[PDB]
Amino acid sequence: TSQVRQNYHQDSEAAINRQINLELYASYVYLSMSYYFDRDDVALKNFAKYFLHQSHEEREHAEKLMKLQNQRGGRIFLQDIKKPDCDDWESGLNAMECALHLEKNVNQSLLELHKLATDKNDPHLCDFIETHYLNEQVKAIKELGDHVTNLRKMGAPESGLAEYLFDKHTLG
Amino acid sequence: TSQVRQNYHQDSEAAINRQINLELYASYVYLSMSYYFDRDDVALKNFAKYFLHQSHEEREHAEKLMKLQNQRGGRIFLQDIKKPDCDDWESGLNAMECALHLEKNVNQSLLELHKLATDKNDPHLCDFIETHYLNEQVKAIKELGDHVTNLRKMGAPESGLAEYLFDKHTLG
Amino acid sequence: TSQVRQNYHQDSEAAINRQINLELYASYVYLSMSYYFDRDDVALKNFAKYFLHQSHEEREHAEKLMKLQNQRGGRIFLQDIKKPDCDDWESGLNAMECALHLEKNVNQSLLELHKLATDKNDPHLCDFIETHYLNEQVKAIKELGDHVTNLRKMGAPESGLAEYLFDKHTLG
Amino acid sequence: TSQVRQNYHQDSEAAINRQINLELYASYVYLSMSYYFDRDDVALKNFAKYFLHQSHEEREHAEKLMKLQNQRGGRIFLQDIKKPDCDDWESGLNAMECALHLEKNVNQSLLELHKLATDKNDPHLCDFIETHYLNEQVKAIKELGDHVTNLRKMGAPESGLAEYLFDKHTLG
Amino acid sequence: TSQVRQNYHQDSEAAINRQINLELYASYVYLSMSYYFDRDDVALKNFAKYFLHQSHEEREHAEKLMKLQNQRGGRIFLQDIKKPDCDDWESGLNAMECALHLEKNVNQSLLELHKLATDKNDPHLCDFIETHYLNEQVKAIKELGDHVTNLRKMGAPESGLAEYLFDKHTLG
Amino acid sequence: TSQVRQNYHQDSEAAINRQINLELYASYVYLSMSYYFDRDDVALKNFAKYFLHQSHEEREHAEKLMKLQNQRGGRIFLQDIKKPDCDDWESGLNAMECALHLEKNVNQSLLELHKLATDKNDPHLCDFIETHYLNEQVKAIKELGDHVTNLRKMGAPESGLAEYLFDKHTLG
Repeated sequence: TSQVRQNYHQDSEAAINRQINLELYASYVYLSMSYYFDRDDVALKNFAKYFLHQSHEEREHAEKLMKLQNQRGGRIFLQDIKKPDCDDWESGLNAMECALHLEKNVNQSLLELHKLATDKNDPHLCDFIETHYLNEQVKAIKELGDHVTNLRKMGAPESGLAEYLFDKHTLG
Repeated sequence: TSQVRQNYHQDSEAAINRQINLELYASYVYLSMSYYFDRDDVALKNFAKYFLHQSHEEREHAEKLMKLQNQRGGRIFLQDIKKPDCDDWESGLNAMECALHLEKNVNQSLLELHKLATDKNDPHLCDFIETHYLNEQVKAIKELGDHVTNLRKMGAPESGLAEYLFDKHTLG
Repeated sequence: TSQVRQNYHQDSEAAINRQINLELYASYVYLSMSYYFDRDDVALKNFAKYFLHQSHEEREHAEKLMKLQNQRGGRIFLQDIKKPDCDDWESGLNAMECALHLEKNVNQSLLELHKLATDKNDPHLCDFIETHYLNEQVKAIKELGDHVTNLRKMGAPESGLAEYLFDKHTLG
Repeated sequence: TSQVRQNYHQDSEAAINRQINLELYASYVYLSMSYYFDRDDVALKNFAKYFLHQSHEEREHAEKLMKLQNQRGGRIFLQDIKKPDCDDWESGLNAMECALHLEKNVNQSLLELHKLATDKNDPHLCDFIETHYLNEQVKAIKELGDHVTNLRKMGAPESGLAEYLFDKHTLG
Repeated sequence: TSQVRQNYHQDSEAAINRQINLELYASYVYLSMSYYFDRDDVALKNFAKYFLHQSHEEREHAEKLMKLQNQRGGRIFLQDIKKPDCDDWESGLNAMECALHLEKNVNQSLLELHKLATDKNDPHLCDFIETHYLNEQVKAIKELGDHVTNLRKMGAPESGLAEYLFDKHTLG
Repeated sequence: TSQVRQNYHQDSEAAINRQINLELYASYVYLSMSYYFDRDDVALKNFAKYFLHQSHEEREHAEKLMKLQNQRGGRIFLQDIKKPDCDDWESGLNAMECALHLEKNVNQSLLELHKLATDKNDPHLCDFIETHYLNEQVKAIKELGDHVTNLRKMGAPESGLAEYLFDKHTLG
């Protein structure tokens, strides 16, 4: 019934609201990770800075989908942001692996959303997803895979020197 | 028979020529609207400035399509630019509503053009439409819907104060 | 019935509307010419730039007459902009000759308009036509005649080298 | 068992975690409000900007309490962020009144937290709450009360002109 | 088996490796052309500069596809770069025509690659091809067609003055 | 039969063409190495940057010999650029050792070329090889030997920390 709505299916609107909830959840997971590494018994400041920056980026992604929802005449329906799976992320390597798993989950959701927008013949939504989300997801997954590989090769879970030097040289 | 033509169907060429005429028509409609608000008995200078700017933008859109037609080896066939439906646009609110209706007409034509380019397997034409036209149309429709909503809430057709203050504060 | 209208005859108003239509037609003809020289099988970029600049100038001329029509309390009545006579302008020399013919048509219409404004004793309209249109028309006709002479002396229709070097040295 | 923990009671730690959840909830409520006013049928851009700025401020407040929790050797335990009470905030005045109610809820929670820290003889926590939260809350409550008063005096729920001019002059 | 691979079919990976080989081949063809025009018995310095610039561009295109292959978790498999078809390119016009034929070959390969990525439902690969390759190919084909048209109209193969002046004025 | 050719034997011309092919091959080997270290399961960015820089340098060396071939009136005859020996370079140390072996191969070819130019009494070709290639080769071999020594002393193939810190401190 919106005066600006055109070629915007209800299923696309619902999937955009689900993706908003997902992006907000990812922001909250990265916030949890960031303040894990700020703990006195962990104390990796550049890990904390990295994951805080990621949480702010995911908040920006969610706000951009909300802006899209209003642009197409859809209506934003927000849900509870579930707490993350862990309070103790146990190491820098484990947190990078969980971040990698999370970003691949987000990517898969975006590919489902693009498939839906293609099936409903919504070229503006397809192009929005392609230009603003898919390449950013691919780049994030590649960066996290690079970090996981470098931590593993340096012997990260056993050797705290590996996590320390990675914090200094890569994330610093 | 053009030496540069590749993967460019005749139906796509004809639809691009129709879209060129459509964009030129929209430019002429906005020119009419702009000099309606320049009338002494109407006298809304920022409405006039807004619609003149829109007229020039639509001319740029048409020239971009013509450029595309030459880039793909198609041949531009121009038609008469029909005169707009009204000479008297009757109010700022009415003109914004007519502009909204016009932009949704333009958007529907572009979505038909994208569906045609998808059916003819022309990825360059699809990406051209997505990157240069679709988002711009969505943004224009959202802006015009915002203006119509603000004018209606201010009591625009009865109260000339509403049109005056909208001219000053939003369009100024 | 306009509160601003003074010494402005109805025949002058109708002739101004006809001149607006004619300036818009000239702008559309120059747009056609400009994208003719942008074609891959023609490819004279500075001819295209020259005629695009002329189309924008003619649009400015039309908008200035519309501004005059509102200044004097007349009412703008727009008509269809007819398509130009040709889609294929066949050469740079032929397009310059057609442009020359067009500008002399525009000039003759303006001289008819000045004769009408003189007969109706409208000194403001006479001075408007003299200051903004007549000297610009004679300068345009002189420039186009210069271009036609230079192309003909260079052997333009047979020798493509003439059109090429004119594109580079005069229009570039 | 933290090596940094000194004079930091478990009840204070639990109340800090509750306050973190409450600040995150407030950020999510303001995000909801901000994109309500971004809707095409509402379209108050400066209301949207104001509430988005408030959401970012509440996120900063939550991150500062998380930083405090790590500074004192407490452990952050995050909970679900509940969805806000409304999706449709119905007007600028209603949203300001709900924001006022929310900020007074946040202030009451902070006063309970200060009473707890006073009863547990934790001067650092008391001073943290006083310097970073209490003045900011009373300034926020005073500003929102000012906005509510100005909207009501302008006749906000009936007259959309009041909301429009408040959006322009106070929030703009 | 790559930790970053998601929605990336093996056939897409193989087609990306074929496209890498083809871009490297095109770079080598343009290198051959560039040093043809550097010969003492040909001596067209701006033709040489133009084709050397094209060879460096094609090298950049190949490196960007290799980057893409690593980003998606595919594995680069390089092949022999075949020698170009000619050592003697015989004229500036013939070299421009061969360059045009080459770019249309590259464009057809990219359209096959986009059709494959569309059939395998890989939106990131489709968007990568659209944003980085298709419009660049269309622009290159249009530019080369323009050059071929201008050389032919100037009488290029018989008249060396045509090639000389084109070298100076268009490519210089 | 070239008007420029003087004191330039056919055997020297053939050996210059062989050296061009060898420099292009070396550029392609370094390109392969560079995008090996860009892989997600390798992820040594400064190794990738180093070998990409080397590939561009070898391309410059090849273009300089092509320029020499045209300067002396010889004629460039290009051959296929063979694919490198490996797709998987297995470690930073192994890639540095292969690069060292490659540069010593290139150096031996250049010494054969200088011996040929000395035997044919071509002082310009001898001086060209001495000034532009021989000192650059011995500097490259010395640098690669330094890198291999430093990697071996740090325990490179077993310890990934060695490769990581070398990537950061020496190549970064």
